Amino acid sequence: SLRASSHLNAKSVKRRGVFQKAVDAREQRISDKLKEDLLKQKLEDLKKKE
Amino acid sequence: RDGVTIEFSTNVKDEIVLSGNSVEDVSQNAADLQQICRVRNKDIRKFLDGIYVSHKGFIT
Amino acid sequence: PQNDYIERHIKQHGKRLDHEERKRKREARESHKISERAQKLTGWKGKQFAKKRYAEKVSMRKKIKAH
Amino acid sequence: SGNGAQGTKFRISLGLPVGAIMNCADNSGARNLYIIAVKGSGSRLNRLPAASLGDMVMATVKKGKPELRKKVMPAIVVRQAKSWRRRDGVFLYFEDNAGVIANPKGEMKGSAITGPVGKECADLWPRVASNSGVVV
Amino acid sequence: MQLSWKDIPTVAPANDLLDIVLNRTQRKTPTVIRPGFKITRIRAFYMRKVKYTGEGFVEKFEDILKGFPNINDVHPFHRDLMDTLYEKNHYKISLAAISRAKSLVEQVARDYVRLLKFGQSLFQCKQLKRAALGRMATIVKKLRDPLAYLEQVRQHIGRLPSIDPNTRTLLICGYPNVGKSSFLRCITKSDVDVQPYAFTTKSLYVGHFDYKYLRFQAIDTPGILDRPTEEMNNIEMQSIYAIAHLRSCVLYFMDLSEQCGFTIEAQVKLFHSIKPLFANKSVMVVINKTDIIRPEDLDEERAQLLESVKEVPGVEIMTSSCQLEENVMEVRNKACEKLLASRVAQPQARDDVKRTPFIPESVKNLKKYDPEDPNRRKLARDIEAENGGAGVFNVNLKDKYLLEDDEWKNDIMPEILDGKNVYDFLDPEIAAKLQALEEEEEKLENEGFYN
Amino acid sequence: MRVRKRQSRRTSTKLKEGIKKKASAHRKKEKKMAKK
Amino acid sequence: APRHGHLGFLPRKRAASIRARVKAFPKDDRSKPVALTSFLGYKAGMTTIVRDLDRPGSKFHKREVVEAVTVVDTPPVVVVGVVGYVETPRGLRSLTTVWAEHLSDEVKRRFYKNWYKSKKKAFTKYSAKYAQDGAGIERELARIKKYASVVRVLVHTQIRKTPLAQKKAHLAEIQLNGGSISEKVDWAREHFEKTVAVDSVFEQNEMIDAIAVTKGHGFEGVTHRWGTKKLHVMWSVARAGQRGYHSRTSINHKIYRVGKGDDEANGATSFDRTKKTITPMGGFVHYGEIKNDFIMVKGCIPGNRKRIVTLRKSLYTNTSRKALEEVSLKWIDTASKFGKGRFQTPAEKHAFMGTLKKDL
RNA sequence: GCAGUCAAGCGUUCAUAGCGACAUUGCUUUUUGAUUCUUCGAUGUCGGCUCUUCCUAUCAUACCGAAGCAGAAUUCGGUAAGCGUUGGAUUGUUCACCCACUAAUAGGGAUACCCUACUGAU
RNA sequence: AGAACUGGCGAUGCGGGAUGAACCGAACGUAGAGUUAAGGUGCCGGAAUACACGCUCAUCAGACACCACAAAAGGUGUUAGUUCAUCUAGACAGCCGGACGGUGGCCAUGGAAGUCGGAAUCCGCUAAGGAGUGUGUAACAACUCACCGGCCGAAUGAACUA
Repeated sequence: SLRASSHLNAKSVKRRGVFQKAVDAREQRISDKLKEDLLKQKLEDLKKKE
Repeated sequence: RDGVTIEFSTNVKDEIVLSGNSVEDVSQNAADLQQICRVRNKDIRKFLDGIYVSHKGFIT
Repeated sequence: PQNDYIERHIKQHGKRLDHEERKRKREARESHKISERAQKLTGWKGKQFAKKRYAEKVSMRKKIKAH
Repeated sequence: SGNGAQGTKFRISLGLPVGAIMNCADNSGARNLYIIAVKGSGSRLNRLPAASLGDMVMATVKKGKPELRKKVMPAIVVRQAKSWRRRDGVFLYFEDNAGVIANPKGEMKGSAITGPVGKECADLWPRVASNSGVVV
Repeated sequence: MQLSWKDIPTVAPANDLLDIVLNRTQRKTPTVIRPGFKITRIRAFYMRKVKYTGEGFVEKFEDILKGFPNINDVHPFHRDLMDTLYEKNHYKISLAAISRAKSLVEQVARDYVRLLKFGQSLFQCKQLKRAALGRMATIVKKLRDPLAYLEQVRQHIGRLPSIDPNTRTLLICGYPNVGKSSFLRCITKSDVDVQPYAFTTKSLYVGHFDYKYLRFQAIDTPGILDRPTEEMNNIEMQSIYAIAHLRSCVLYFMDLSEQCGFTIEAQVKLFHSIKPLFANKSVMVVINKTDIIRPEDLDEERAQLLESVKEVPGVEIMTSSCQLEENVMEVRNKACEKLLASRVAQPQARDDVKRTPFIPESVKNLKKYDPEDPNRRKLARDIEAENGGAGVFNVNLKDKYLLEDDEWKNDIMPEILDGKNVYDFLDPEIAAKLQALEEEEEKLENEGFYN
Repeated sequence: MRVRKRQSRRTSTKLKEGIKKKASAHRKKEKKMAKK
Repeated sequence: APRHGHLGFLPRKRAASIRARVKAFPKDDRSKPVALTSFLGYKAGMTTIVRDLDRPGSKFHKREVVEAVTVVDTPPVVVVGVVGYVETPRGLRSLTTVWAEHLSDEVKRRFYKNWYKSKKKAFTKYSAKYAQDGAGIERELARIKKYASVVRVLVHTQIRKTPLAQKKAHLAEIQLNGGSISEKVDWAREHFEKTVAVDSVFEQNEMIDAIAVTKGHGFEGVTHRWGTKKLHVMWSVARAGQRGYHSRTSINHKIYRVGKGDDEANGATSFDRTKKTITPMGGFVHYGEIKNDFIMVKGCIPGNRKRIVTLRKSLYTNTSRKALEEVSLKWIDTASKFGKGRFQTPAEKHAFMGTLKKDL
């Protein structure tokens, strides 16, 4: 079944394992790009400011 | 659970010790594990393995 | 295989660590459980159970009638 | 699917309904088959049960040795006559429908084979892979 | 079927049987009928119901009867085992009675369904249905008695040890309080009790062992008392019929010691009583518990008994005990050889030179694998296991072999261009060929050919 | 879950005033049997 | 037997907007920085892909296998405003919007419906409210900093940067999955009139959800609507009606590529080493070119070509291996789908054909 | 079914004027599975599909108890209707009954533009 | 369905029965006031969430006579009882001890000693102790209550009824 308690909690411990850690590092990885995009557009704005 | 302590047994082979102040808490915890180590699909008349209680006494 | 061997395994390994306590407790509970049953069982098992309990009663009635 | 069939089967197109004549690629001299049955069947109303490459059937021999005729025995499909898709990317097909005979366990009835067998059945059935002279 | 009977799940009592069948037929078949429905439907209803009840009954009884072995002409050995143990007459008459009851079920079925097409009304037809069901119930409660016997034999039949008389076996027999259980447990993979009382082994206990790449089974006796020499209890008759029927060797396990329920003079006369059952059995006697006694000092009359055992053609004394391994395996080996006693191309080398086999030095130089060593070769399934399981681990197919350099072993083959992918191009001297065409274009560029 | 049907206590007329109308006739039968 | 239909998408009517509207988001995690929870672009066509396979245990482990993908135009996406939302015992409540002091002709052309006759007066009082101090703005902003347990941001696309010509911008709201709502709106306020990549939300080895509106097919009756057989009333008796243009949601979608417009040779694996963008010969089929970022995801999204979709980053912490496998492309087919395409580049066309009458 | 026994109780009061609870005994077509190919006036009009939903007294799929359960699988029973129950062979006929697959191949019930309902649309 | 007396219907409205071919009440000019019938007074609904004694807690409670009823019975749910019994000369619960001989009673058996089993089934001392309810050894063995006494002290048990 999809929604059996045994398969579910057996999947919850694994979700608490490697997968959520991969995602927690992925979100920092992508936060780096998400924040440096502002820096790229801001140095373009500096090229406008000069 | 809260207010219950656990001690792996000294100088008694294959033994575990519980200690606390709340009878209901310690007994519920003792019951949980012996349900979680419960055998299924099989004959307990031949298979033996399982955790049970030696006795239920005070600390003192 | 190997004619009767469960008893051999019993004497060599015991019945369980704790079986006798469960065995006592089952019969400690059965009094409450049987009446709780016969109040339950909507339809035809309140008939079969009732006939069973009646046969039990009349059998023990024959036993006390023995003397 | 049954016993002997090491590994799983991946989905392929389905060409062979029941009543579908095919060749017998064996070395017993048996010549043809007439499918009656499939093992590993789907369940649906009004369907015709399909067989395909890698699958295992029960079927007759309509022409061959008379001692084997008027008797039912299992078989494996070896040539499909319908287009399928191996994931290593290509579409393909053999020309003719053919199926060889074998015991229910998977062991080949005859000792040898004529003509090409698909990669799928070859990978699937080791006794096919041992008695077969050809691959594709 | 021969050598095992397990596909008989149980036989219930008559009351359990009828309760189960009647509950099944109340459940499955419909139960709701009014009077105002039509008479075709009302006849069909009770007809289907009684037919389904007969179906359930006969479907039970076929599993009963076909489950059982039909002992007549299956084996004289197992048939005699059943004769001593399982009350042959009760067995046959009970199964015959229930088969007769099956015929009675079919008869009442066919008679009632012959009637019921003329069903007219409820006070007739409902009572006809009850009448048929209670009649088959009357057969059921007529057939209560044998079923407990049938069940209790079925409990024991599945837990029998299984021995085919036609194969090589080793019929080891010893006295009560002889040490045969301890001896068997030492020699063989066998769980048999070692408390020294007489009737410790209760039936034909089996123990396996190996010799000369052959399987061998060890059949233990419960002990025997032949004091009438005609009649012995159901425990003792089993090994008697085994020694009668099993076409294999027999091993006598003698104990010439005080730790018995009887004297030593009883042992030799018991041997003499059982003498006629050694026809083709190639007997071999061995003395046990011998370290305490050391019978080299044994007295003249008892030694005369030892010689008086030895008139039969096949007989052999040995000495062993139940603390040493070498003598017990020796007697086991030569007993198997006694049982054996009772039981390619050339090249021509077509050549002048020899084709010697190639075995390089490294396969001999390497160490044979130790299952447990603190440090050893790692058996890389076990390397996989400690990082992920055995299904989830991806393995680098690179970085496991030799090359010019291991730095770029992880390098990606381009393997592809716009067209005509490179592995049809790839060889050495490609720069030499490039120069071989560089000179050609150097010719043709200056000749005005590309005008 | 799938909690099962509840059977009525509605008017639903057979029972009630016409059947033990007949059961008043059953009291008549009681009188008829009481003579014996 | 089964029923010749589902029952979940039962009121089979057309949706109200071609923008399939986000209904669900994964809740929050107030330990991280802010990560945008969605993005949106315009579907353009399909291609075929082969891919070497690190799938431990599977039959196709360490093999090449052909599969099939789609492609979507994913330009940078500019933020224009925010809204707050507060929990009630009714649900949620829009309590303030705030906009970003200068708005494109595109979104001004969205909110108007007959453009050229309009005077285009869309925010002329709002930009006047953006005074020397922005007093009312900060008033209606710090309110949201106080209230508004969860907050969204408005986006609009840059659709002029696509081969498509509609001139109009597709608004949306997007939820955040960071904490510190003050930090959320401060981040967004800094992002006012600033734009965002798609490799700054997504990356490879990822799963997404694809929510869109399907292709329409008009008023097709039972036999092709439900796949039902051919020779009072209940609502599940397989009666004819509108097909297509329903909203849907497709999940467990394995991305393979996060493309880039500036990156030449977007079609380049490590293997090809050919300077070709993924825009194949002939242009796309009813779509143009791909000179922007893009996504290459397997399966097939609901939609038709030159249709919008919305993206969500899989809404929970997946558990399957396939959600975590490591992708490696080997080859992009780059042939024209305007026919049985054979050739990747027109230079290859020249090379295999040779020179021709019109060539000289 | 019929006829007893056993007989909690009932009867202006009651064994014996008389009924009667539950078990038991009487064969009812054969004590050693040898079989017996027994379909013996089926007297009615439905039969067979397209195809929807509901009931459970569940045939598998869930979780459980006990059973000589050493295991595998099976024998019963309990909560369980969430999801599923086939392709052929044979008669105007539903009566009758096989082959093989699959996890199983459970039982039941419920002209037509006109207004309504249903599917869709402003 | 076979008979006979009487009544209601049919020709006959009206209040109540939630609504009605058969029930309760009551037979009519048009109108006003008053008072009642049968049925009812949480709200729909005019009329009290009146007072008083009890009972009952239903995993479909029950809510009206004849206008959807079943018994027999089962029930360690609750109440009121009847009749038998024991009891500060110590009631019952609970703890401890005692719980002996010929005896391992008779054949039965290969082994069967209080209990695989059939027959019998007693007597001494006894406060009490059976040729011995269950536990169980191949046998024995060991343990318990039923049978008694101690330590605590007030009521309590059995059967039957509704």
